[PDB]
Amino acid sequence: ARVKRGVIARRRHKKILKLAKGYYGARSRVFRVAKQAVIKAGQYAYRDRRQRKRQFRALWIARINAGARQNGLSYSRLIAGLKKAAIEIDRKVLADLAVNEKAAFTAIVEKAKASLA
Amino acid sequence: SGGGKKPWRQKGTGRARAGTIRSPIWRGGGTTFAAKPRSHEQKLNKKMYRAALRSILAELVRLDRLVVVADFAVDAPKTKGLVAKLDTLGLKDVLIVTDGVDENLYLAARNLAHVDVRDVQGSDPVSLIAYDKVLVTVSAVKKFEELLG
RNA sequence: GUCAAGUGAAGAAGCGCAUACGGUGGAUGCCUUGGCAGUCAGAGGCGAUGAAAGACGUGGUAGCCUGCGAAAAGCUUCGGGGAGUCGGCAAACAGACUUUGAUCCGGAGAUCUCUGAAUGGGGGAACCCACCUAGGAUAACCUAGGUAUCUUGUACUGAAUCCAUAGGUGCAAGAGGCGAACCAGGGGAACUGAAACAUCUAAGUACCCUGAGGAAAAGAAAUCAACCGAGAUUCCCUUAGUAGUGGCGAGCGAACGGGGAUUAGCCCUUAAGCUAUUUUAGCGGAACGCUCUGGAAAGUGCGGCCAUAGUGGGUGAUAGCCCCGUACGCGAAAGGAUCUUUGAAGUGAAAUCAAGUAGGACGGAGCACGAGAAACUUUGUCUGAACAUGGGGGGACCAUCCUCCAAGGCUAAAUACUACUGACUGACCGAUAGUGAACCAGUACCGUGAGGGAAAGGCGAAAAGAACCCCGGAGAGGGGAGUGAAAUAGACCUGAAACCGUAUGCGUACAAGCAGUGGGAGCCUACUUGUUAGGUGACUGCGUACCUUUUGUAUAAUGGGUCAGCGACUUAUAUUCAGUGGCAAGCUUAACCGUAUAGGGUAGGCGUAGCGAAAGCGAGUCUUAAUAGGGCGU
RNA sequence: AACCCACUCCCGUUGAAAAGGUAGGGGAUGACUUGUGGAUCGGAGUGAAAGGCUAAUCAAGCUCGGAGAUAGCUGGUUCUC
RNA sequence: GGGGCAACCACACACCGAAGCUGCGGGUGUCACGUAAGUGACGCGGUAGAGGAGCGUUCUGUAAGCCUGUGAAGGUGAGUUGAGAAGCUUGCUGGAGGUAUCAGAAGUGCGAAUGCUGACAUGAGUAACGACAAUGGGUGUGAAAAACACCCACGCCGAAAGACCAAGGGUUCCUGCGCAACGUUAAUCGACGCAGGGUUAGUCGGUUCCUAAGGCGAGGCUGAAAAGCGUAGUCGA
RNA sequence: AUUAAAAACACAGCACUCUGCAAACACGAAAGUGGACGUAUAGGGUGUGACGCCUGCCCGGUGCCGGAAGGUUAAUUGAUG
RNA sequence: CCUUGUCGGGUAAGUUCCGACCUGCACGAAUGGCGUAACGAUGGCGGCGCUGUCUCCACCCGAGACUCAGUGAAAUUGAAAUCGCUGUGAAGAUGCAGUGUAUCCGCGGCUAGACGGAAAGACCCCGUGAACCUUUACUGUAGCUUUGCACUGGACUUUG
Repeated sequence: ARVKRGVIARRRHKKILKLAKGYYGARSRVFRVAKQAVIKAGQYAYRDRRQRKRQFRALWIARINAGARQNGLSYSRLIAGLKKAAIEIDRKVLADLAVNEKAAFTAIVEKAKASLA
Repeated sequence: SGGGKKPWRQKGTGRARAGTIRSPIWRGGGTTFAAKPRSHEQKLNKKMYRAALRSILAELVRLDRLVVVADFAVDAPKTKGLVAKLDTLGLKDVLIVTDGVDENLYLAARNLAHVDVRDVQGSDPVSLIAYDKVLVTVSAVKKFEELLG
């Protein structure tokens, strides 16, 4: 029973060249280059799921820091001010209140100053 | 056919090292593990063949696929005579198991579409599991005690 | 209606990404006039009556294949059948017979140019020069035969030499050459194994010569066994990988005895010989109708019939009943072969016996057996018996017992093989596979030669293979029109990837790098109109390809131009351990028989008891003065 | 000088050429050059001897067999969890 | 490390900081549970390598079944479902075959071997276009003349770039008809395609006659077999 | 032949030695052929290399030639134990 | 060898050349020793004539290179969105870290780099690798030679 492998080879090639479209020049059309650029673009997508969490945390912090100097503190004395008391608020929703809801942020900052920390 | 000299000298040509035109890497050169003819035959046992035959002949009874008759005898070697006689028992696609396979009965059903006639020692463990209903006589139920016990 | 300052949308030479159409290219899919291996039968040869292999010639026109040979795609006869025919790659002319001998198939004959064992003498194969005899023919020829060497025989003939041998002529009979494997003899390597290598293996294998046959060889006891017996050889299965042999290394390896297949024995090339059927050609051969869709029904429906023939082929798509075929009989002018009568002769039924013989001595071979306590068969050199009151065998040798007649011959069957056929069959191939070869293949081409050796399939059901018009060189190529179910089926089924283009959208001319990933503005086209989705990606953070070798490679270490096809742990026989099964102190058969995947066949193997180098003894036994201890075993 | 040979320079090296060309050189009545036909062959020939030549191949040709020689050595070895 | 001045010692709090730990959501091995997963009950980077469990391809059984001209296999998009190999439903092209399910049998899965055979790229419209014996006008034909024919004028060989025999080649010679391919460009031209034509011997060369080197060699000697050497003889310019 | 034309190889000349003809010697399983239809003023082998002047000592080693007295020494015979 | 030994000649200046010394690491007599006229596409020095060899190049004539029309190759290539410098690093960076510079795209020239292209390095080591050569390596053999037994006899003799 001779089997000829010309039809199940083709389905596995088109499955690679579908994930690798949108690429420059010869990385999106010939297979011995488009197999390397599919594996490499899967390692980057694995590392950058962790680095996504670090690029926003560093963006939330630098927005609280700018907004809390305009009222009269730093960032680092504010976080000790909220944790002298118990307010229990993330960085994600402080940096929303810094931009959009600016009057509610000032009513938070005055309570850290009353906490005197 | 052929293929017995080095085409292009070991070193100094630029092409890869080759030694025969008739090689599995090349064009029509030769299958690298070719198959010559050989037998296919297990050897089960004498006793082991009978316990399989005795075990399919139990679930043949528990599933009511077995029709035992007094005697099955056609008279003239004519196919349309036997079609009418199987209409009495209500059966089509039958394996007929009997020990008195006669030239009236064998010349018929060499043309019937699904009806097969065998001897009691020609019955193999495929045709008792194929051929949905089996038709034995009261002589053939005796001889299973001489063969299988 | 005025300057100054700030801000920065358009604009693309060309490119990037996505989609939409094309072109190149020939893969994938489906299909086969061709292969491949088996099963069961045949028949196992052709040639001096001129072979296997060819050159040249032959057709109403023209090259090549297939047939024939100056009587040249044929001639004459018998036999079969039966209306169209003039071979294939392929048109228009010319004609032959109807109902039978025209094509067409089988038997027998006639012709049969020149080459080739080539054979009248020569040659560079397909050429030249001839004689002799009997006839015919005009200073020039044509018919018809003959004319090779060697063997055997047979006449005639007759040297040195008196006789008579050599020798020489004349006649008769035979041989010579070719062919795939098979068989018996002559001659006979090396690589490689031994982890080197000289003995040994490989191996009396490859190859090279000589014979013969459809098979050959071998065969009818101076054989083997132990005091019991077996009676020719050849072949398969066990004894057994056992006794032996072996730089006791690698390794090589019997017999006795059992089981089967097959079932004859006779005697003088030489005292005195004998050595009834099948087959090539044929013929008969049963059973179906309406209805839908479709270019076209075998398919959807709806009913009936055949059957000793229902999984065949092919007909405009899937047919037991449309066409060819499929189960049984008849044969056959004439040949062939096989069993018979039969004819001769050989096939050959058919009488003894054994002298430089047995043995011996050096030198070698074959025996499973490499001078080994080496028996036995062989024969190159040298020798040498007894007369079946003798003889020679029983693995150095010797006595006693057993068993056979050496020095002369003949033999069927079981057996081995396939260049050649014919049926059939496939868990075989499906044009990069299967023969090197589906196609005009051992061709083209490459070689002074021996020799090597490719690539090359597919329009449609049917040529219906595109009348006619317009541009063009009076062309090539197009645009219509017509055929068709369909011309993006147009001289060709499908028609992919790399590669090259043309349109449409969005981004790019102050910005540095494995070209992606995380966030992300804007724009575009669609949808309810924006997460409803898709396409582009300004800006920005992290980011030095893949494989192999290695203590480590982004590495300036290896390899890769990309695409599409193919391209690497298999088989057989022995044996060990696990998984899952059968019967169980017992389990199982190999060959071979068989109505043949059943059944028979228990020879043989493994087990149920060990210890010992062995005889031996046994739940024990060995060592030993051992009954003591100790080893192994229950 | 024809003719045979190959001492120097430059050009050529993907050449016009798998060994030439343009300029100059040596022998040129003989141990000469050459046409046709023959003889010698693979551990074997030939050789004023260099291990040179034997069909662009020579410290032992070319081709077909033994033969799928042997390689503790390089290279490669294909779908998921 | 750079701008730049955030340098050193003692000291205090606060923040920042990994795939670590915690939170929430899924998955799986192991062992128990609460029946060993009814449910619990505790772990998971990995090369050489050992163990466990699966997908797909081709052929056979089940298969005279089932699906299909209202359209099969393929090719091409799009959607959607699983931890993955992969599966499933549809738009167009295509024009006749396909294989639930579960078991067998394997020529059973390629990116890499300076792998093999066809196709197509980059180099690149780049180097070259084959002796440095020169051509310039006219007239003609034609769809179209630097290269074709004729004319006029220039150049070059002339012990050859001219004539003729021997080899060797094998119709290249000549004339009508043509220009797709070839010819290193174009071609109306051709040693190129198709169709006809065309080689005259007593004396010239062969054959016939005779021989050189050399070959073959009846009989004959020699040799395991093939065969070797050689007398008569008959071939060889 | 295709990177080396020489001081290399040749040479006329010189010496040594072997060969009395069915010659030494070579090619051949062998038959036979060359030598040579020649005959030591000839034929093989080894070295040196026209011409001129010359060529010294060593016979222990190894080889060849000469000699047999004596020692050991092969198959073949086979006493004796 | 030490060595450009020492001495004389030739040149403004001479590791080569010519003539001598002899202290010959390591000349020497047919593997010949010393001389030698004529001949060398032979080796080494010196001189006259002569010159773009050269100080140091300048100009002219042809054939290419360059532009236009026709035809149209080759080796090479993982993929490119293909800068400098100082570090690091399998240890000499277009691609890493830091920091300077640069608008996008051609054409003619030049060869510093891309450990540039071609060739599984020949030098060097290994492999219980291969060839062919040498001898006093080992085991053998062709050939040549001694003696037994054959083919192979009688007649006398010496002598055991």
